[PDB]
Amino acid sequence: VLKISTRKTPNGEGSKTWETYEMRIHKRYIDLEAPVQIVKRITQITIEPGVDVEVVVASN
Amino acid sequence: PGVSVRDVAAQDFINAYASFLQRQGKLEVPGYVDIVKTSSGNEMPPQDAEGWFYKRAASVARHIYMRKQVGVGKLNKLYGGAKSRGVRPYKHIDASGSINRKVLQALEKIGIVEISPKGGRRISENGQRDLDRIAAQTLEEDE
Amino acid sequence: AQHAVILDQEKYDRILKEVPTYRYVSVSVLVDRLKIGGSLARIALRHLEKEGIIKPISKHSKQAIYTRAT
Amino acid sequence: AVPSVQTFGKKKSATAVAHVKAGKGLIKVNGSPITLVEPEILRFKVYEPLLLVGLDKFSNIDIRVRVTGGGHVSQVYAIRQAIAKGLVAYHQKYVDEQSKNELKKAFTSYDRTLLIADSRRPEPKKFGGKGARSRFQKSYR
Amino acid sequence: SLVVQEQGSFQHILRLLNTNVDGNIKIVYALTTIKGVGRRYSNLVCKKADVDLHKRAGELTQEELERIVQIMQNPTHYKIPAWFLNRQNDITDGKDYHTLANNVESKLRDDLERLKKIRAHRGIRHFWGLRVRGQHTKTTGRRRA
Amino acid sequence: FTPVVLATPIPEEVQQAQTEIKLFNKWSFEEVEVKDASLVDYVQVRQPIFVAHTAGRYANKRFRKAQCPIIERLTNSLMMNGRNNGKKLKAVRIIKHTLDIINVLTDQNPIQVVVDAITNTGPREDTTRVGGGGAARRQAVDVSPLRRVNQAIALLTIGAREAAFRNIKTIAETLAEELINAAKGSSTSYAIKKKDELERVAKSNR
Amino acid sequence: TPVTLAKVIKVLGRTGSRGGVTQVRVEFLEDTSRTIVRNVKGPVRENDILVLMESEREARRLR
Amino acid sequence: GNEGAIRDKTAGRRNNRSKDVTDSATTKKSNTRRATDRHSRTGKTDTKKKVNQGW
Amino acid sequence: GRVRTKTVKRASKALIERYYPKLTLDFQTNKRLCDEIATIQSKRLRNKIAGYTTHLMKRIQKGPVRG
Amino acid sequence: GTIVLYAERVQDRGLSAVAQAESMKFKLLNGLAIRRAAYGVVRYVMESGAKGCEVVVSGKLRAARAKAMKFADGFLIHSG
RNA sequence: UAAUUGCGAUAACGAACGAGACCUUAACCUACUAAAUAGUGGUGCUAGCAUUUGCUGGUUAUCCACUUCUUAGAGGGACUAUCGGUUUCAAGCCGAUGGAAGUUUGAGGCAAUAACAGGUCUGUGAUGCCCUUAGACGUUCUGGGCCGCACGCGCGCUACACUGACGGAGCCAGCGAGUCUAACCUUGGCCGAGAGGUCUUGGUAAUCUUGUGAAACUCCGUCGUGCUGGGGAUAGAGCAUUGUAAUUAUUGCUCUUCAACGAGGAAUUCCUAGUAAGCGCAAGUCAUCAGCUUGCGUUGAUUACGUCCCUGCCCUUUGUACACACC
Ligand SMILES: [Mg+2]
Ligand SMILES: [Mg+2]
Ligand SMILES: [Mg+2]
Ligand SMILES: [Mg+2]
Ligand SMILES: [Mg+2]
Ligand SMILES: [Mg+2]
Ligand SMILES: [Mg+2]
Ligand SMILES: [Mg+2]
Ligand SMILES: [Mg+2]
Ligand SMILES: [Mg+2]
Ligand SMILES: [Mg+2]
Ligand SMILES: [Mg+2]
Ligand SMILES: [Mg+2]
Ligand SMILES: [Mg+2]
Ligand SMILES: [Mg+2]
Ligand SMILES: [Mg+2]
Ligand SMILES: [Mg+2]
Ligand SMILES: [Mg+2]
Ligand SMILES: [Mg+2]
Ligand SMILES: [Mg+2]
Repeated sequence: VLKISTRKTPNGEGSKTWETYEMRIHKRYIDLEAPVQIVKRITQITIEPGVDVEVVVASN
Repeated sequence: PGVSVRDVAAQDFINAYASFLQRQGKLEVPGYVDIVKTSSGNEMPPQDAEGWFYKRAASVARHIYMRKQVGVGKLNKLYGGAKSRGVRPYKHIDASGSINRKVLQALEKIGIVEISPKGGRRISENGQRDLDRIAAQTLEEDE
Repeated sequence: AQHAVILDQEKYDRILKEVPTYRYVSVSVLVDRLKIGGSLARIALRHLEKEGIIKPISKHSKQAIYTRAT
Repeated sequence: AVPSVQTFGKKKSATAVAHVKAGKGLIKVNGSPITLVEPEILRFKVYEPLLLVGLDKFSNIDIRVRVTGGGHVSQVYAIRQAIAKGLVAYHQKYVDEQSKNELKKAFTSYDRTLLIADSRRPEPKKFGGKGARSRFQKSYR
Repeated sequence: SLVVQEQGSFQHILRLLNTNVDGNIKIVYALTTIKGVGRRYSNLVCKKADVDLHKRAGELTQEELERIVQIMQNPTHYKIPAWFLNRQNDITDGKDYHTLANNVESKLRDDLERLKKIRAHRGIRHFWGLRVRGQHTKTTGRRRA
Repeated sequence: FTPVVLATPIPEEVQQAQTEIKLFNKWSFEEVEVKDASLVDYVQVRQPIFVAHTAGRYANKRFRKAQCPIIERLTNSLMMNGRNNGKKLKAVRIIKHTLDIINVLTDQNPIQVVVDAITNTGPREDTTRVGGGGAARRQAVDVSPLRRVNQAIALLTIGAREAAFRNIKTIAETLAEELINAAKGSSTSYAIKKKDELERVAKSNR
Repeated sequence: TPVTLAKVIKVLGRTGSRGGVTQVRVEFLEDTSRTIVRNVKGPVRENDILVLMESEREARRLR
Repeated sequence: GNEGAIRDKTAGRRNNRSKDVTDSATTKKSNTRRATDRHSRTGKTDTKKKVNQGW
Repeated sequence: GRVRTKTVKRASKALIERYYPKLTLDFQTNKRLCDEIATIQSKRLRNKIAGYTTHLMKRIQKGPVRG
Repeated sequence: GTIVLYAERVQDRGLSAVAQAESMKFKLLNGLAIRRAAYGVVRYVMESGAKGCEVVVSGKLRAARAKAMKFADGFLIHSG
């Protein structure tokens, strides 16, 4: 959870009110043992605006 | 029965092992000891004067016996308390790396510790040995 | 500076003859008998325990407690 | 394997995990006798369930506990908890209901929340003070 | 540690390094009434002079007392480091001193004067009776002088 | 009592006094009775305890404060004046010492002596400021049992604290001292004096 | 000195402009069958026992 | 320069310390105008046509 | 204070009006009823409601309730 | 080539805050009587079948002293 | 009732905004779906102590199984439930039991209509008008200044010690944050009294720093009521770090110097439970500088659970020649 805590006021007068915004980052990972074809088939599709997909290979 | 050091209270053990290293003679004490302070977060030297370097060795041993590996950096943090910044608020402060790095070096020469891979210092096999023996000694003082 | 700080022979003797009838003995008690500063009072405690008069019922630092032997 | 149950306890953010398997009556915390466990002035807090329910009872079992989190009092109230919960879990699956229920009766009738974790939890601070309720000093003029 | 006895050996109050020292005080701290010897300096000096710290200032054999000074006024020969010392790198002979007793007064004097004499702002600042380590002088320090 | 031994072993005096009676640091809860009617209800004693620590939820309701074991109320009250807020381990120990000390003097369940000094120092009646037109006299009142216990706990522990301040007697002795003298009010105790004076003035305006 | 014990049999409410004071009707135990209304200083519920330092004198309001 | 600065008597703490303090040092907020906040100074005025022509 | 808003008290009325057979002195089953027989957007609001349609039912069994 | 733009009409601009604010802008900047401007915005939004809608105009129009208005219609909620 | 929250009375009946609902976080799941970036038991390989099987560890894969502890998806759970007391036996309030939980469950987010000549043109390439515009009020470069000290006022930090200071020893959190076209978070090894230095190293992170071994705290000692070893202002002399730059001393270390302060007049602030208070930490700022803040966890009370006395506000009634509304 990314907090940002700012005074509400552009200037300085007033009782000092504070207001924290937050951005929630959800991360996930699924391990697959598969041939070459399905990997590409399954990564070009299943795309989605707002979801970040990353595919690493290898045991290291 | 059969024994560990974990079977023995900290002060009983460490003061027992302290006396031991003392009662022994085999050591390697720096020599700046007696003029030195143990942390800049401190105010006076140790009051044990002659000795105390045995207390930390015995303590340092036991700490490393109790776990995988530990470096000077960890023990500098372990050992250092709050420093009065005079009129400014207390901050935690790390202790002295010289005391500890030389405690680690001395214990190794005496073969109670060894330069573990991954980093730091692991208890030695011959440390497991002797420590479990004096722990066994101290439980016996209450037979 | 108001005296309690050394051992003036009569003192030692006072400490051996007077500690009976002490149902309670501790640092603060030894000081309160117009003598001994906390330091040599603490030394006295260990040494009156060398044998008799005082029985160790309490443990530790900050607080001692003793009773007449029986 | 033998008969074995694992249980836990919490107080503030301490969480004490027990493993109560069938054995010859040991009681160890992290890796030391339950007779050590200092903060010391509290030691009888963790002996407590043992004496509450009869110092025998443990002859058929082994108990190990590992606490992480919380602090030097939190961890005591957590470990005693998981200990007594572990005793009642074991009878629950292995001994018998009366035995178990007798055991809950003992703990509760005494209780310092031995079987039941305390919901008390830190309240969030809010701007305008160093605490949750406390407020910064003001002046008017 | 022990119950001791002693005859009339120890004397209350003893004089050394040109100043007076209370006898019925632990010798480490008893020494500190001397200017230029703080707790650390005293502690180490006694250790070096092979004296029993457990002792009062009053006990101390005159030979011990003689040693305790000797080291105080030549800390470098008796292997006290130098970072331990209140006047490394003089500024004239550039040696390393530890200035003691009635003498720290003259050196504070000397140093204050060297600044003023050379007209350096710090010195001017001293001559004016102001704060010189650059602290804010609006609100703080108003009784004083 | 039949000793029982298992793998990692429990000490005899621990096995002993425990499984048998459920008594204090090692002091009897049995006997120990409240010599003043009332106060029974607002002085605990039974169910008995090992030490005066407890994750107790005595706050969230008006009177349940009373169900707290009186000894632990006594200790709770030791831990104040800013520098010592929290610090129950500090406090608990002081009590353990105090009770030991008290026992040395004049025998008696030391926990009973505590009971006595409480009962003995709570103002039977008191005073409150009543308007009555600027110049406000002092209308007398009888005071609650609860307020009688509270006040007595506070009175005791405060006098001990100040007596303890700036002097060689340790905090545990002054506490014990106050208690002892207050167990049968010897007017040389800070608490009694105030109790006696508080009832002096209440009486003086009825 | 005579003591005089009276058990609180009813809670009447608060008086005293501040409001710290509580009116209450009590009943003696040593010879019951007679009741008096008193003003308490601390917190109070039913069945508690006031040590009336003197026995015959009740109040009403408080300013 | 600096030479003047140390030489200048009539300077440093001692000389101030021995001077009485102005009373402006212990004054007030001064405020000046605040209970005239609502009484517009501009002398001007909108008019009902121009406001109606706008809103 | 636990005084129930009108939305809750109103919905109980409406339910007890037209499903009095079914509905019982028991909240737990009154709960389940409210799902099958009414649409409510939050578990909390439904619980709130069913707990009070229960209350109203419990005292109906002992004389009428106006409304 | 590694970046690509596509236009898209919007399904009824009538339910779009941003579209309708920009309408007021273009309404007023084109010389429309404030009330005419805001109502037409309100009534066209409603006519696109909104549940409700509200227009505030704040600032100075022709008179020196600044003012404000609320032009609302239909149903709105304001919290949670 | 926290609430124009409801009951009830009733020329009203039935509704909508705001309140509530809703949302976020903290609490409960041995029920669900799982996990070598979390962890348990077993098994090997293995060290120590005992030896009678035991006890305590090592081994980012030597294999097998599991999901209690951790993580976060989907559900479930509480509705002041059951019982009782009280009450116009109405809304409700009170106690007892059960319960993870029964003070709006605890703490927040959001929040109608309306008012103020509240503050902000010094956040904005938001802006009207006025001013200025080449000897500039544009801009940039060098240097100084915002820190200047008879003194008044406010938020604070550290303290007046023995529930303590000091010295050894025990030794436990939670919220966080970190380096690409860069030099951020730093374990480990050496050197150094320290501050720090140096050689390497892991980490774009549940993977490494980090179990952030934090501080109060706990234990054993020294000191022993003495402005003392409480207190650490002021000042001298030296060593280093950030930076192009440290003088008016950025900060860090070391020795020395060792002030006021002995609980604070009139006054005045804040607060009801994991709260007050004590205690430290991460984050913001940040090249370097926290005695500040935003949060976090640790230790953990006393006393109310009431009222209208003070003070502040709200509501009725009532007066008005006010309506630009007592400025
Ligand atoms: Mg530490
Ligand atoms: Mg330490
Ligand atoms: Mg000196
Ligand atoms: Mg300053
Ligand atoms: Mg402090
Ligand atoms: Mg709404
Ligand atoms: Mg809301
Ligand atoms: Mg699970
Ligand atoms: Mg209950
Ligand atoms: Mg204005
Ligand atoms: Mg602006
Ligand atoms: Mg400024
Ligand atoms: Mg402020
Ligand atoms: Mg300490
Ligand atoms: Mg060097
Ligand atoms: Mg790399
Ligand atoms: Mg001093
Ligand atoms: Mg100091
Ligand atoms: Mg910072
Ligand atoms: Mg700031």
